Amino acid sequence: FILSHVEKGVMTLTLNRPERLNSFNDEMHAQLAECLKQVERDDTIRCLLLTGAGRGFCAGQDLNAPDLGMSVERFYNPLVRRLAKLPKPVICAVNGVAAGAGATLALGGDIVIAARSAKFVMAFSKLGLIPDCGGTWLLPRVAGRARAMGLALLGNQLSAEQAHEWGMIWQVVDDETLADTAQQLARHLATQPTFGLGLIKQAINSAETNTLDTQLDLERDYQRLAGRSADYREGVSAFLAKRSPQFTGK
Amino acid sequence: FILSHVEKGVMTLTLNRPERLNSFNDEMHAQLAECLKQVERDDTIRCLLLTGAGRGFCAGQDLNAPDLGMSVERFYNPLVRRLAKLPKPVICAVNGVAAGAGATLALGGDIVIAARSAKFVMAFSKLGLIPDCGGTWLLPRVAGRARAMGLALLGNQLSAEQAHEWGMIWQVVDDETLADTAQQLARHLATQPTFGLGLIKQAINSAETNTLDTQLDLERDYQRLAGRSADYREGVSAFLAKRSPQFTGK
Amino acid sequence: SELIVSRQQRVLLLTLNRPAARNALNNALLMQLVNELEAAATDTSISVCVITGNARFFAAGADLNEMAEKDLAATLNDTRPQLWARLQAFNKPLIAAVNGYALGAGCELALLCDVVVAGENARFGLPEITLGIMPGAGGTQRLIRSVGKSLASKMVLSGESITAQQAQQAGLVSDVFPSDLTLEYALQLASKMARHSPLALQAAKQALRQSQEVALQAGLAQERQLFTLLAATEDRHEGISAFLQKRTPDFKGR
Amino acid sequence: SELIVSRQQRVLLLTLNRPAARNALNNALLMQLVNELEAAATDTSISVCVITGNARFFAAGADLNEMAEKDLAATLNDTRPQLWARLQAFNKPLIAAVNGYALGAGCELALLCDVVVAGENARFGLPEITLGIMPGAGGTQRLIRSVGKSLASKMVLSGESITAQQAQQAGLVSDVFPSDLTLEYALQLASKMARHSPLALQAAKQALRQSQEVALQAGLAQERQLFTLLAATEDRHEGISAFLQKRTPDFKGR
Amino acid sequence: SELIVSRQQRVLLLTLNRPAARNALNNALLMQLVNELEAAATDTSISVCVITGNARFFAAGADLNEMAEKDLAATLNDTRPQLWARLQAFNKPLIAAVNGYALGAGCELALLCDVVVAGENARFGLPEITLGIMPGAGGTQRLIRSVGKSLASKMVLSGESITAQQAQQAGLVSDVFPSDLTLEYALQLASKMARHSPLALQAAKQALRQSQEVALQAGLAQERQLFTLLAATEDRHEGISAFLQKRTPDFKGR
Amino acid sequence: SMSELIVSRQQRVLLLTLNRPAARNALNNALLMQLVNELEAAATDTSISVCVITGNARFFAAGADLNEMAEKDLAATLNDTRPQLWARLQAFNKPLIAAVNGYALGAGCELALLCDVVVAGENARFGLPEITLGIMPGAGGTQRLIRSVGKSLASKMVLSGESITAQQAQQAGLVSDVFPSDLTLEYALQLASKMARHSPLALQAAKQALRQSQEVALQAGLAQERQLFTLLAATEDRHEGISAFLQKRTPDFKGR
Repeated sequence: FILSHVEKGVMTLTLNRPERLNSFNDEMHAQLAECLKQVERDDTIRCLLLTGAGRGFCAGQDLNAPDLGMSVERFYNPLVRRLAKLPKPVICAVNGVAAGAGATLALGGDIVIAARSAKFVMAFSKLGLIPDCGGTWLLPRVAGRARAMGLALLGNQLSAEQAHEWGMIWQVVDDETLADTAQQLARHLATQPTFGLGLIKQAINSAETNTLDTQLDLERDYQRLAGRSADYREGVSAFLAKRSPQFTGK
Repeated sequence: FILSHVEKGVMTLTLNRPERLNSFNDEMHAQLAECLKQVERDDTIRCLLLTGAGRGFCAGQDLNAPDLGMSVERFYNPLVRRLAKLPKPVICAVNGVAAGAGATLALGGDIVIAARSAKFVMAFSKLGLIPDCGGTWLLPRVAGRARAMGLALLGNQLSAEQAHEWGMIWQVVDDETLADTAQQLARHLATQPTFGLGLIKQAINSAETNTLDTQLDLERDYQRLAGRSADYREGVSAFLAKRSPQFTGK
Repeated sequence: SELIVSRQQRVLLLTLNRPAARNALNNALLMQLVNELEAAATDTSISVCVITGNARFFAAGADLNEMAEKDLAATLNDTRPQLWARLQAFNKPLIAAVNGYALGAGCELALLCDVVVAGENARFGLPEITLGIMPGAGGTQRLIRSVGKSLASKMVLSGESITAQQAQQAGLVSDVFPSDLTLEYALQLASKMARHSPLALQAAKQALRQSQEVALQAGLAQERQLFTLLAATEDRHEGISAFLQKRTPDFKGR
Repeated sequence: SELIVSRQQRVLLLTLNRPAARNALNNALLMQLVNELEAAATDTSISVCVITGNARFFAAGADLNEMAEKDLAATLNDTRPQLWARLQAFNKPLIAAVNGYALGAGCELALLCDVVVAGENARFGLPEITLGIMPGAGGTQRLIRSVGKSLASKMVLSGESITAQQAQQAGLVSDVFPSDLTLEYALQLASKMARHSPLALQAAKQALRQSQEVALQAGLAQERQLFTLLAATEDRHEGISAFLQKRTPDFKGR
Repeated sequence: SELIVSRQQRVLLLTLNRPAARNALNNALLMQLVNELEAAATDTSISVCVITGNARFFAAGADLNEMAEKDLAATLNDTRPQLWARLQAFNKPLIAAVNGYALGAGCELALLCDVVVAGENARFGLPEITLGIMPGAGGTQRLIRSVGKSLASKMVLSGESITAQQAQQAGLVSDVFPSDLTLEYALQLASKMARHSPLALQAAKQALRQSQEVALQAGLAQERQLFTLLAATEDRHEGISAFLQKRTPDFKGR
Repeated sequence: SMSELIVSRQQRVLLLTLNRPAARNALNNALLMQLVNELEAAATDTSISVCVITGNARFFAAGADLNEMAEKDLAATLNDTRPQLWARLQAFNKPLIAAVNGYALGAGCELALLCDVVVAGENARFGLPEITLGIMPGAGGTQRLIRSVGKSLASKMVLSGESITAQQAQQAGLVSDVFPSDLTLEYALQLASKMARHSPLALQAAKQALRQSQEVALQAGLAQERQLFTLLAATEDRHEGISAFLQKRTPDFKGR
């Protein structure tokens, strides 16, 4: 199912159907939704971290009326929306093969750190299907247009390193250090001005469809808000005092 | 003019004014429009392939009232729109120099494979002009913003390899294998779930101006449709049966 | 032939079916549309109607010949205007599911409807003006009320079309779906409505019609009296009971 | 409790305050809203009012019990409709600052206002139809006037909500701000208005009300006579003097 | 000086020309606009008019002095209101080609027109309220009819401007072109209209005017009678003949 | 085709006589529907120019069938057919004269109000006693009466239910002619014959202008009158009408 562990500001979720390569069934989507509810509502959890159990990250949807709209509409869409909605930094530690919904889900994390031997398999087209879970939204922005089209149309593997070189993910590390480095970053982010970070993430999300003019109003808006937070005050005094800042995330 | 050949699901069009470097005249635009009509309406043609005769791909518009709007409005705009509209994979095999309208046309293919010695010359600015044929739409998405601006403002050559490194095209091959590899891919795509591929292309096109929220509704929509195609059913049974799938493109 | 009639629960589907004529609104077609709606008005097993054409055409105007052989004298005594008045008089939720072209009469027929769901390739237009005529079925009244003077005037005075996307941003349409889904999504819209109390639908729709007929103050009073009407119905009880004790309501139409 | 009243210069703030009931419009709440506005109408120290709820709810309808224990006879003689008429009669700029849900009565209360500023997560809706009722406070008249027939009909006949973004594109709202700024930005809007001549505001607003009450020609004449009224005021002099000699005007309300 | 008059086939161009005064609507200017339109109304060689300003200003209000030296008594007997009524009475397609600022009277003059094409840098606004006045030339009636209550009220009560892009999304304008093309594109729009039957244009436009004057049902009947009028014209024959046998129609204006 | 409604003809004037003596000419559903079919059929018969509607000397129409409006409940009343028959009556596009003798009560008064012109018998009565039954006027009684006799008289009759004589009704402007009972119908027919002598289209045009006066404010009414007027300017009969008048003869109209 889904293993979850909270420690030191960091909520770490583990996709846990190891033999199936943590492919999703209906029961797994429900447990994930439940865990996310906690991340959203509990404000001591100031970083989420997704990762897979066993050797794979997520092979996506377990493929065993033909209305694929409903699956999208019930499971992946609210999951994707709320993750995008979450005013908290989300890290995807891709520890192995990420296929179908698993790849597009992984690629949609704010910061993605992939093991060296991990590969992203978006073979939707081979099944006469389309990349879901924001697939067709993400690829053009994460890889640029010519490559998103190439990846989605021909539909074949992308290694961690290729993805990296291509700008699609943030970092690639030796398999055996992945769990460590990801958890390193999450612990770090979980002590950073979470509110500020949440506005940054929202602003950047929003800028994809805003003009510069609209976006300058939104930045003024977010700065105005950020500069009233406790963490702004803390951050300008810690710096002035050459001491290390203690953020609460408000 | 324009040579055309249909074989094995693949319609291959050859820009054919070799000495002029397949630059366009009014008569050439008409023949191209006619050939495209066939691609759109004939649904056994499940891949289009553009390429040039002689040593060049396309030097663009042959420059021999000064109302440049009309040329754009008559020739290039409907050509660009309908290509974007085409729910079929289009491959541009750039076999030599691609200049002006020729470069921006080439760059607008879903999958672009360029010969090693090919160069993309967008020198519009040198003539006090702007990049047309979707030039100013494409460059920021295919190369990202700082590079689109740099390319369009200074207006000088871009080699196949540079373009590649930059993410603007899909592949670069030795000149003498170009015709072969392109035609290899087109034959391949012409046996793939064309309907699925057409939705993928549309989704990715649309995502450029959609929010994530809008785009998730459109993906649900396209999945719902894709999952009713013959090719979906065929693809999940071929895979389950460890046999090679026979797509019809519906 | 001409108009196909089909059914999905308390939803009635009306398909304009004249392919070779681009679904042009025949006198015969118009009359068949009128007969079907007037029959559904009193069929208590129906709650909502959907009107559609095909993928390429909703309706591409009206028969141009039937309109020519009418002279000053023949135009004064024409039957058609009352047909349109009877279509408008239909008392149940009327959804237009538009794919492809809705021009002239076709467009005026979509404006007649309560709600328009369009396909991504829909086009709306009033090209009457190019023929030396003008809209004679509500084009010059209904458009301007939902999109405002500048756009409606441009459309009516120049006769240029607009896309489904311009249409939604302007208020002429309230949905835009991929062409292959418009009809199916239109029907789902209809089935959601048809799940509500029939009398409520009728009183709500009457409230809505009357807003175009009166000043705001009178509109409010009239809404109050259609409101109060429902207070007196059995289904009002059922509707909120089924809602408070969390089930699906079964309405008697009383 | 129930309604908090607060003040910022000639701006009056009215906060619906029934959290546990999703700010549902109580009979008591409605009456308190009426008493406050009628008091502000004649307070010459007030120029503008802002109405808001909380982040999660503006107002999520009205008390469902208070509406059930009303039968045909009890619905005819209900007090509430006149309350709404008195709210509408408020003669000063009325801005609704909407966060979260504005549904049923809540939504009808935002439509009542002159200007709506919404938050990025606002939702507008009329779910009356799902309960076997319909809008009884202007929903069926005011919505359709600002967003047009297709959308208002869909909303009224199906009862599905729309987002703050759909709302602005449709004309139901004229601003969309981040949730944490809506109220603050609404108040700034109000303070800009409240900086203008009070009588001008009142005559301008009356001009605006009357546009919904009459045909255009009569609207123009009526605007002329409210115009001419101002010509006769002292502040007209002050307003343009302070403008021509570049200062901030001090209006006497005469 | 003051107003330049120019011609392109059956299209008449009227250029507000008071640069140093930001094209402010002079009493003299207004009267010249009235004289020109009333002359074109009866010139059978004209089908459409376009009004424009310059790149920086369409019209930045009206002369502020001419309005001050009017007191209660002088405001009652002012000549200007009838001038505006005569401008509105112009019976042919009237397109406003707006670049730069259209404020106060300038904006009210664009709202008067049937169709507005704006430039990318156009601004629309009613700052009357900041001067201790309000709109006295249709501002409080025409705006709210095309953009709805919230936006029109904000604009009228606060006096803040909007961009050409906000304007189009709101329905105040139906086109937005690069500044250097607005006028040229406006004229092409005009030439498309002017290619249609003149009487059809006039009857279609009258249909449109009347929609703002009556309830829908009466609007429909009135449209029917203007329709039937055209049925009786010679150009109706020409318009559809030229269309069916695929040529460009030559209309006699009968 | 209905024993209860005698259809008769005089030139271009059609006569419809309510004929349910036993039932005081009460408006049946069937009678109402018959009446609608007659006038609709007449609407398109180009040999007809005017209609006259009458009862007998004792009754024009004394209300409606009381049973038919009782067996209708809140639900049955919402979906009733009758209201659309009333709107179809009013949509009759040709001049319609009510010749009223004796009682025109309830639906009977409403019927007469529905007509363009009322000529009455000396002994005719007009009233809306719906309020006495615990209902109200259901076919225009509350709308058409006040428009022609003012708020005081209209509210009185509607709220109290009392009758008014033919003479009171002429003074109040509900009726525009009062004759001896034995002459009412005859004189009403002479009035239609005089109307029927004019251009069919002009009659239709002028009537339409009159109907719209009750539907739009004054300015819009004038604008509307002008487009109708202009309409006639395009007709052949307009030439015949003034030609036969200027050269002093009886005009022969072709309906165009």
